[PDB]
Amino acid sequence: DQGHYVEMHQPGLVADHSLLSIHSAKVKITVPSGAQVKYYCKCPDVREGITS
Amino acid sequence: QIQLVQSGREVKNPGETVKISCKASGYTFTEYPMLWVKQAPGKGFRWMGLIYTNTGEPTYAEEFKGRFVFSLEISASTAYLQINNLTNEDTATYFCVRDYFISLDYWGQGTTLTVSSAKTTAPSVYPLAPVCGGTTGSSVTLGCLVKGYFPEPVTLTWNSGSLSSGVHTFPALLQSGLYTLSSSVTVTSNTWPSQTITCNVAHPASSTKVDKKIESRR
Repeated sequence: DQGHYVEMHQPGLVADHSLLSIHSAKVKITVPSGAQVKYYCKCPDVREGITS
Repeated sequence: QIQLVQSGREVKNPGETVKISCKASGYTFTEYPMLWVKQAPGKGFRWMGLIYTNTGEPTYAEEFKGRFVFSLEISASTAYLQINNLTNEDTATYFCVRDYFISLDYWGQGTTLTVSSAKTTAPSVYPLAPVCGGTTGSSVTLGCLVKGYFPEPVTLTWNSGSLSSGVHTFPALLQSGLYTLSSSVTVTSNTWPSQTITCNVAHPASSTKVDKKIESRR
């Protein structure tokens, strides 16, 4: 079937606070498989997040 | 591999400012920030804060927000501690440290500050040669007495530092308002007085440098 087609472009980001663990005093982010995790906190620290 | 080598120890009268450097070696400066820790004479170890060597943002421990200021000569892999309007109870040793592996993995040597009022007195450097008679063993101990200086620190080497094995340098101690230090060196009895042995002393605060060759008493 091809009689119509709808636009299906990317997802935006999504939340996953299962990532933000704790490094025994600091909040610790991780990554799925090397995916692109977009990161900073209300305080001043790493401001974009394109990381492991 | 990783070496954090710190500046030497200063003396400063109350009210002054000090900039303590920490020169980093072995790692990429930028991926590992710096911890500044104060080990106060009695009290034990205390975290003073951390500096993001990537962005440059410092965190201060609440005890340290104010007179303390972290900065970095990024370019030269140096982090620096500056303590302004020095209070007398800031005498202690400050360590830089690398934060890595969910903690701290390497510590520096320490830079000790002695906040203390006093003028500037150059040291007198005296050779210590063995007793006038005999002194016959398989080895021999010479010495060097660095007496009556202010403030700290002095540096002392033997033969420009080429003679380091068998050396005991004794921590400076305050006596009658002045510091006194001493050092011994032990060499085989064939070395001295056949070969020259020289005490090298520097007192940065007075721009004093003294080279004293140990001579036999007769």
